[PDB]
Amino acid sequence: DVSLTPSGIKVNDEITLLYPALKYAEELYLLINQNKINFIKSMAWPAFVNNISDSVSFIEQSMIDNQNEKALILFIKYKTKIAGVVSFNIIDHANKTAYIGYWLGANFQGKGIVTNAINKLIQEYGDSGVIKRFVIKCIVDNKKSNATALRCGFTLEGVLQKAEILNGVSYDQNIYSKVI
Ligand SMILES: CC(=O)SCCNC(=O)CCNC(=O)[C@H](O)C(C)(C)COP(=O)(O)OP(=O)(O)OC[C@H]1O[C@@H](n2cnc3c(N)ncnc32)[C@H](O)[C@@H]1OP(=O)(O)O
Repeated sequence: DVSLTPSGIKVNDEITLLYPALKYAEELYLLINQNKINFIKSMAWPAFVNNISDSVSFIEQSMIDNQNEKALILFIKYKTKIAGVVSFNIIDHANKTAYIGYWLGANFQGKGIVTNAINKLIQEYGDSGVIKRFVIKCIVDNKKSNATALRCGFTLEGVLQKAEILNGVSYDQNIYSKVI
């Protein structure tokens, strides 16, 4: 499979999913900083990114988790730029289940980048038999995240009551799955 390269997974001509490396720390930090105000509306971590060392710490932990298959953290490269992150935030090996996460900088939204990334990951991990069940959990009111889940052919399984906390407030989640 020529799309599986040493630097990452080649989705298409424009998109590569990069394996984390410390060299990406600065660009990733600047991307987060540029998107901090908008990101806080949907995710819990951005309020806690204040300096480049927070980016370094994230990369260090991601590399540890990738090494030990606790997670699969990938940096989305669109053309020449890091666009965001797509991940298996949790890999449950015993149950062959992966829980998916994603985010994109504002300047990279509306381009099908995450949908293309997710389709590629499900091909590579699903059709190979490594993962049988893929899961997306997202807050009910998150319009774009719900749209992405459906765009990727996931099926709504239920509503998880008060399951995700942002700023001390618990919100309901939709849980979606794609089963191989
Ligand atoms: C599971 C979780 O992680 S929940 C948390 C999700 N993250 C966040 O909420 C963080 C803040 N938000 C974001 O980062 C983004 O809004 C995301 C990642 C949720 C969605 O970004 P999108 O760019 O909409 O992702 P996606 O890859 O599905 O692209 C679809 C959009 O691109 C357009 N598009 C353009 N080209 C294509 C293409 N080739 N293929 C598919 N769609 C395309 C679609 O029309 C659609 O645009 P629309 O929203 O105007 O209808």
